[PDB]
Amino acid sequence: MDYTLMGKLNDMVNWGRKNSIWPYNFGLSCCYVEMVASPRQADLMVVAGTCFTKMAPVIQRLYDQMLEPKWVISMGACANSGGMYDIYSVVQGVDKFIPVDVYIPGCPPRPEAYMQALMLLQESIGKERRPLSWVVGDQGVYRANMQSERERKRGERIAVTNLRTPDEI
Amino acid sequence: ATIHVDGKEYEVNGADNLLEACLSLGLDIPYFCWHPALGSVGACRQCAVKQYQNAEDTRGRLVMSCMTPASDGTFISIDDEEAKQFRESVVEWLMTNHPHDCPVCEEGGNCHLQDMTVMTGHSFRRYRFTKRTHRNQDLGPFISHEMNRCIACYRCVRYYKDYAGGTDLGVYGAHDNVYFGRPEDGTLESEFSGNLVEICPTGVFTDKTHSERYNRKWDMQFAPSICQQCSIGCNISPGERYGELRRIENRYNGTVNHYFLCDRGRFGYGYVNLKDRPRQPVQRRGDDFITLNAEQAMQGAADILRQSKKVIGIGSPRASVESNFALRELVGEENFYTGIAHGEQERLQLALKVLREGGIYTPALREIESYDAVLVLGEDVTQTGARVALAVRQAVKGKAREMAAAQKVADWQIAAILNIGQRAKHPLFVTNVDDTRLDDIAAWTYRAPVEDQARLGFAIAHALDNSAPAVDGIEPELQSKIDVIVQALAGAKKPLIISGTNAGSLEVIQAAANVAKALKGRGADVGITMIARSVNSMGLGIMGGGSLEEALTELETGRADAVVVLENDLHRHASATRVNAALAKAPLVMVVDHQRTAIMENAHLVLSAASFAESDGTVINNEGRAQRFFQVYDPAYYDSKTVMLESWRWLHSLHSTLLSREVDWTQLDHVIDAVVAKIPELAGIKDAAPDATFRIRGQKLAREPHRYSGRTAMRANISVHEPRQPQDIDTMFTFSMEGNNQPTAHRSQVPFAWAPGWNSPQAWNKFQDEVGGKLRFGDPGVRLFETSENGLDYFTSVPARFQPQDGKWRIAPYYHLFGSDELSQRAPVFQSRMPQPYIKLNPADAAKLGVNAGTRVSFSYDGNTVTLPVEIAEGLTAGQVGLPMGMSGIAPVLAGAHLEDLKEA
Amino acid sequence: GTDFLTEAHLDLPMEFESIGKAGSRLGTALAMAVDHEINMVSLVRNLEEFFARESCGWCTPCRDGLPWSVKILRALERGEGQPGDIETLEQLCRFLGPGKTFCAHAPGAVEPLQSAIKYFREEFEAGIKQPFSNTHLINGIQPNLLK
Amino acid sequence: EPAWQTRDHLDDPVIGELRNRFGPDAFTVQATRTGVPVVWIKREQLLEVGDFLKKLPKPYVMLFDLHGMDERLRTHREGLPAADFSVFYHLISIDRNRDIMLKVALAENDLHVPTFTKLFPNANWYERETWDLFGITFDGHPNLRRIMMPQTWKGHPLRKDYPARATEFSPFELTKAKQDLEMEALTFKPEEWGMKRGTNEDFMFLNLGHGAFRIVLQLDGEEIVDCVPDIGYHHRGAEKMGERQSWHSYIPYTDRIEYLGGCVNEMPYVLAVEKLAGITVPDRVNVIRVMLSELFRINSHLLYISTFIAFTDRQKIYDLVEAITGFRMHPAWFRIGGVAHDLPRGWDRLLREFLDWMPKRLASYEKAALQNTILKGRSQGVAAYGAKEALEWGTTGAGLRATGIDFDVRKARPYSGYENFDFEIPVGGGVSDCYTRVMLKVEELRQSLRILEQCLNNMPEGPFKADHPLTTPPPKERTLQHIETLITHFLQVSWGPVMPANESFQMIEATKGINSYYLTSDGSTMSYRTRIRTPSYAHLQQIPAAIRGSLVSDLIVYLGSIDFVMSDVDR
Amino acid sequence: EPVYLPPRYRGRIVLTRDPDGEERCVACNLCAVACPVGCISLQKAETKDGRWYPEFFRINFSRCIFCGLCEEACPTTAIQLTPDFEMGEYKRQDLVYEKEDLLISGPGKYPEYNFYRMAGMAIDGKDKGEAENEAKPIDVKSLLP
Ligand code: SF4
Ligand code: SF4
Ligand code: SF4
Ligand code: SF4
Ligand code: SF4
Ligand code: SF4
Ligand code: SF4
Ligand code: FES
Ligand SMILES: [Ca+2]
Repeated sequence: MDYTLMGKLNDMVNWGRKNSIWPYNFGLSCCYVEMVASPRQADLMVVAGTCFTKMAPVIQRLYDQMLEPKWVISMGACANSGGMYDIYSVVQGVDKFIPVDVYIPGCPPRPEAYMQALMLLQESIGKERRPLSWVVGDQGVYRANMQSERERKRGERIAVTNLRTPDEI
Repeated sequence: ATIHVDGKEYEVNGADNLLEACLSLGLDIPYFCWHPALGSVGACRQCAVKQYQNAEDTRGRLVMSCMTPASDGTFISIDDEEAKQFRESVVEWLMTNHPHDCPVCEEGGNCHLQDMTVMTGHSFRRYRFTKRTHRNQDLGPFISHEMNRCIACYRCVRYYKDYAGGTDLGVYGAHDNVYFGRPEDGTLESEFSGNLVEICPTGVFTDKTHSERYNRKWDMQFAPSICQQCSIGCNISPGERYGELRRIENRYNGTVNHYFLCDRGRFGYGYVNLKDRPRQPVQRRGDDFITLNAEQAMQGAADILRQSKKVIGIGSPRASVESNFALRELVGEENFYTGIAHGEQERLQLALKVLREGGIYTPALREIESYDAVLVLGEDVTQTGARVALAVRQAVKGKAREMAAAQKVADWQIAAILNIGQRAKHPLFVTNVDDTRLDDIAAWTYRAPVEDQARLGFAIAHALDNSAPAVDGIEPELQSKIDVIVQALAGAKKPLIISGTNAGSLEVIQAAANVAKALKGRGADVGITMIARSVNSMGLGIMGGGSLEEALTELETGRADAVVVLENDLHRHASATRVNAALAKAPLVMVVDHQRTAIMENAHLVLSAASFAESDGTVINNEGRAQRFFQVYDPAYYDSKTVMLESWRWLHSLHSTLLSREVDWTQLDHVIDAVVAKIPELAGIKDAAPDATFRIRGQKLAREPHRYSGRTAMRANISVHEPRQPQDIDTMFTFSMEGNNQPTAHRSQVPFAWAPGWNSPQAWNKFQDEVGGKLRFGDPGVRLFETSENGLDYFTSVPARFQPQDGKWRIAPYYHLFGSDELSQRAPVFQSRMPQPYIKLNPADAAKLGVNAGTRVSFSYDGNTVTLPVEIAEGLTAGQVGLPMGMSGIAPVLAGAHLEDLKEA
Repeated sequence: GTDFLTEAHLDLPMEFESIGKAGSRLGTALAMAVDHEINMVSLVRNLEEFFARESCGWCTPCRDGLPWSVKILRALERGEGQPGDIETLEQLCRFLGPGKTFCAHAPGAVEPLQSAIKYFREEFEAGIKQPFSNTHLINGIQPNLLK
Repeated sequence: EPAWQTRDHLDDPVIGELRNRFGPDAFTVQATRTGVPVVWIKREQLLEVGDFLKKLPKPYVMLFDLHGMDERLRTHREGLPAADFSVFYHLISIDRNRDIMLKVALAENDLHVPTFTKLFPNANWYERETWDLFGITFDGHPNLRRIMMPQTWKGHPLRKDYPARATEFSPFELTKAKQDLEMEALTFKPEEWGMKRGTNEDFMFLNLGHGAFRIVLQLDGEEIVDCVPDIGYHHRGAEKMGERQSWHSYIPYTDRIEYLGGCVNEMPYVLAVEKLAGITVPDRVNVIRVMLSELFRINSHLLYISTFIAFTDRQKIYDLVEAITGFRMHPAWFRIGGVAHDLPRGWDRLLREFLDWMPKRLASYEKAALQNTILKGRSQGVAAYGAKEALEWGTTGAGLRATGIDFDVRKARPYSGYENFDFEIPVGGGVSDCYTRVMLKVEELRQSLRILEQCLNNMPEGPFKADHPLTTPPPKERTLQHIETLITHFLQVSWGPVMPANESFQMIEATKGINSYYLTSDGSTMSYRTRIRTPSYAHLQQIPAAIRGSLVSDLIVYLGSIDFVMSDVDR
Repeated sequence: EPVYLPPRYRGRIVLTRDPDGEERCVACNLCAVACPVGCISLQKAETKDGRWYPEFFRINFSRCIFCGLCEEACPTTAIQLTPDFEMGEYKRQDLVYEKEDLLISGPGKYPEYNFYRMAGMAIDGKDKGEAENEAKPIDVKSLLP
């Protein structure tokens, strides 16, 4: 797969960053209350809620306080795009101002969708190349262009024929 | 008159019926078979109200409000329970046989039947039996036929036959198997058949051109615009979706084109959606074609234009007033040339002089319907100015209107009017080189060469007023028919003289001016109408400039080494060999245009101008009315690399880069101020529409309806990030629904008609002061000039009779509503409707040549031999040959020219 | 086009006003006798078929409401009537009266129906045998069970 | 004479009293469908009318609502004074069990009203929001600053000429706002927040962080001497969105206000729309709506009681709600004239399993909360107010009933057939502290379980949608089979249902107090005005008047004891 | 364990097919206008027999709130919300689902409804008069009165 801007131990580093992820769940709105450490210690920011203009600086500041390597998971339609609130007081998406690694649709998403997003982030972390040290080697981060989850899951989704009727519980 | 509706007192017009009087008051009565332009017939039985004898009456009686006069002291109830139950029952009876078709029906969301079903509150079906079904017909490329959806309201036949004068649509059958259509499959033959898609309250007659690329009404982006396909200036609402122009709706203008368009304006819009249009500036370097953005195109053009000694500019009657003015400012006043030929310019300037100096009032298109006798000289109105022909048909039916009014029959009781006035009609005298479509209602048709038509006009003017120059050599039978014309015109209270520049004869315009002056001197309330060729022919005539021949002379002599051609193909106004030679000699050609023309192969730079859909501007009517057209959509919203600016914007920024080496993308109001400051006879165009700072209680005017969908998905395949809403700095309209389109808003520019409960074209009732009247706060548009205090003198240049000289063939112009206009004949749906190119011959001339009907003859014009199949024309005269103007290879400038070497190929 | 009359109305003089006061009209004064072997539902069905197919198609109540009454009468003649059919016939009679339609064809059409429902209602009610249904079951959608 | 009929309420005794006091030409009575007498008052008599209503024999004691309205585009103003803007004041007399609405008309060039804060202290935040969203100045207001938008905001969003949709994002303004938040504590002027005596060398300023909101604290040592909370960080523009969606398509937005509520939030909106539409829903619709609202009320009460001190009960409730509606948190299931679908076959078993499992949990929660002595020492007596403070601050729900005032909307002003259910309204003593509120929430949980038991025992058979033509959408099987039903469905889901021009009002007992929708239709398919009164706004405004002289930990306990979420505050 | 979802669950949106195997969507655009967020876009196209179908059909799932108003507004039961929630993505552009990402190979939750069997518009396999509760077309030239 393509990558966008001595080998076994790099894989071990990716494995350690993959299996050790300390999240910082930002509350924001109802997505966090569906889902229900300091930003210095956290390496994952889970933004789940409406990005209001009055606390977009709060999100930006708490993201800047985090330390590399850092990853962002955006839960719900508000954090992905603004959702149903295309309105004067709402920022239309988290990725307007901070980069997002995984997106989850929903309003709110289920908690096991958050677990699925954690699995996807673990794969993305395990298949990436980052500098080993700040004095030796290339100081560039190579994100891998993963195959999209809708192209990967297309066959089993299109193969669906019948569903249970909505007259039952 | 005073009426009492539900205990509330209203003051109405007593000459109205109750339906139109109550709809004018804002009351909602359901109706199908009534139309404001068609009258009342009482078919659908939907408009029932309860009329009481007096104030102290409670029983009452159900009456049809469309058939009941709004007399003084009337007492009615709309919300009476019996009336509401009966109206719901009528809707239910219509619903019994209606197909389950709304998702796959083009009328959905725009359907009067849907609106009236919801308005009566009928939503529960208890009919359990079968539905009658019908076969459909093929009605041609424009109208799609779906007979299942018919509610038998008879609006189509009343419009098409009684109003429009068509003959091939009718009602067939009986009890509940009534069928509305043609006697057999075939194209509907009326030039105004396209108004059936708004006349029909259901989805029987639908816009087939729109149906190919269908979208719902709530998804359209609309703008108020002016039709660009002839000089009548009918108000239109073009609506677009996904970056392409989807539909042309009628925009109600009570002064011009009230409810109706012609088929050219309604269906010839398809050239806007052509894929060969220039979408980005292109500079030819060697054999390569480098694509530029706006900035470096302006810089390179300014550098090359600064290095040249003299720059000339060639305008067009297609372009707006602002575009031609911007070209005139860029090249200078003395270097600006109107893009039309010398004879065309002479006829156009004479028509302008007659209109604004002849002392005779020129009527608006709606006012044409109130004249008592019509003389049409040389102008094939139905093929060149079609809506004038429709208005002339109404003016002719005015005699039956007067006869019925003499028997105290109400104005709206149309069936009684047509029964009283059986075949009596106001006099119509048409003159042409052959038969016209107005001959069915014409009192007399004169088929003659344009010299003889002019001589007939001069003879009529002399017989009305002996001070006019006389005509020598009139035959006694022609003299008797002239006397019939003179008796009909002299007895008319409001005679109307219609002529125009399409005959290719200056003398026809002079004769029409003489007839109008002679009738003015007798005290008649005479009006005169001039039909020009193009959308802004009158504006280009007012602005003035040299002819195209002078510009080609400047290019060929080498006095001009740079030419800027604005929206002109130059082959319709001059010979193509001369134009190609002059443009090949010039070391710099810059073509500012929105259509891929044949002169762009010689062009060093092509500026991708916008069409009427993507531009704002002002165009001048054939009656001298300045009208704004507003931009429908931003072309760069979907394709980000599209650089398609207004022509005045291109030329103003080019002038600014020529002077101060900085681009200046100006504003429309600035250019309009420049026009009204420099050209004082175009000063009326400032008042055509309010400027860009106009607001309705602080908000702009919406281009799209409130329920516009796909706001976060229509561009999502390009990018999931929703782009910036395009900002309109030129006009008061916004490229969003965040704006006002209220029916009670104090404005005259209405992009589209929608009211809650009224989704169909019947929503225009809410936007009018009275139904069928004007718009509530005035119709848009302003007359540039008033009637002159003193008129002209008589034109003494009476031409001689036509003489067929051997070897020469006078070209008689034949115009086609589908084909003669340039941009509309570029539209793909016109190609099926376009007649095959036939060269028309007299039987005697074809017998002299030995030529039969259908064999191909070759003729040479300007040293160019072209071949056409022969059609025999009995109405044509000997020594004349008939040619279809504006088709492929036959320029309209050929009208009146002679022909050489006509022989069988 | 005239209303049916019973044995009690046989003693009335054949005048315009005397028969007008009885709930009918004199008409052409050519009377037709209906014996006990003729079913009134079939007779009115034949009458309404004539009146429905002799409509001119101009106006909505006759053109679209006479065929509905015809189909209801065919159902009642076959015994396939459903509840609300007699009420539908009565409101068709009430809404096809004078002034509701464009001409007098439809009031004359609904006069026999009105008179036969008024007098011989037992046959029209005997035509109704099936429960009312114009909607079938759609598999995944629970119906709105009105009362 | 249906419950949705347009009435003028001229037979209300308050109209006669105002007529005898001020004269017959001093006010204009408007006939509405609000169920409330609406009188237009001159601006120069507003304080006189308010003080007269404060002093009646059964006086109007609570300012329920105060907001503005842009009347410029309203084309149906028959029988109304000439107004470009207007301000309305909804006042409630609990003793009279009545309410009145006062409307003051304002011309566009003179947009100032006398302040109402001397008569009713909750008018402070209500007038601040009216200034923020409409630009209407209130003369005599102490700190008339913006409360929803930031202070450096241009324009007033609820005006008709303000664009609703989101503007283009600017990274420069984001960096500027982050810079301002960086130096906010450095340049904290204690006058742009209404404070005074800013820095006796002992007053310290603190900024802090059920939703996220910042409260500015003035401390003398450890004591709180003054505090102003900064709200608006969760402002979604739900009312502006009300003017941009159709009547049908706005229902999910009703859901997202008070996200613990769900169908409880849907209920007052659809009831007010049905008042506008002239719809009387059948009994099965009433029982379905009551049952879902009580399930969500139990869920919210369980979350409040647990977070005051848990998961399995809420999981069972969300499983039942997901079975019925298809979604846990935001069902969007109520409709104009009914509900989206019928009850699924098998809902009886799920509700019976939930009801046969809940009383043991009720006993567990009573043991965990009422008999906990450490909780009874921690929560008793901290931030307690009486009936007088509850009335003057618009406190509703558990706090108002904990002050001993027996005012529940389900019994005082019954809606959706709540009068057909046998249940009790628990009231407390004269003191509304944390422990009394928790006791009342537990007793309300028990009564909601009783209501659910009655919903299960006799569930009416019938339609889940009304027979009205304005029922949106129509029943789906008739839509798929019948053409007139298809036409109605087509126009209702696309252009929208046409509500005839009127004003309606519905107030309900939400999970945290009284929630109300005030809807103005101008005859169109969208709302001309959607005003949402939420209890959390009035409960947050009462906080500075109840912790004067307390500690910061007492403030934290008070925040935990007041049932509120910030989406309800800011909407 | 696998997560249980009720049959009414409002998860991933699909487009379904009629029992004859053709796609149910007639591109009537009712779902797009009924969407409160505006995240459905489609274009009507027509086959040679006259059958309406979506030329394209895209849903912005980064914008969708899974409220089910599109399914409620569909008059053909083409668009359906299904019990499936696993829809996470790496790029937000990959949350734009086109028609080949939505069109399943069966009827979904409504196994038998066919809109075209009810519509009076003629298509292939269904002439005039062949829809439900439809009589055969009587020609205007027929001999019967
Ligand atoms: S996506 Fe939905 S549930 Fe999540 S924060 Fe937004 S409105 Fe709340
Ligand atoms: S004509 Fe109107 S009512 Fe009939 S199918 Fe078309 S949209 Fe529906
Ligand atoms: S085809 Fe249309 S206009 Fe003609 S009668 Fe039928 S519904 Fe009326
Ligand atoms: S008459 Fe002329 S201006 Fe009017 S619609 Fe036809 S082409 Fe256009
Ligand atoms: S009542 Fe008369 S006008 Fe009307 S359709 Fe019948 S026969 Fe024709
Ligand atoms: S579920 Fe709701 S938000 Fe999603 S596409 Fe359908 S209508 Fe739009
Ligand atoms: S509502 Fe249904 S049939 Fe109509 S466009 Fe949407 S998915 Fe297709
Ligand atoms: S509109 Fe009056 S009967 Fe048709
Ligand atoms: Ca522009």
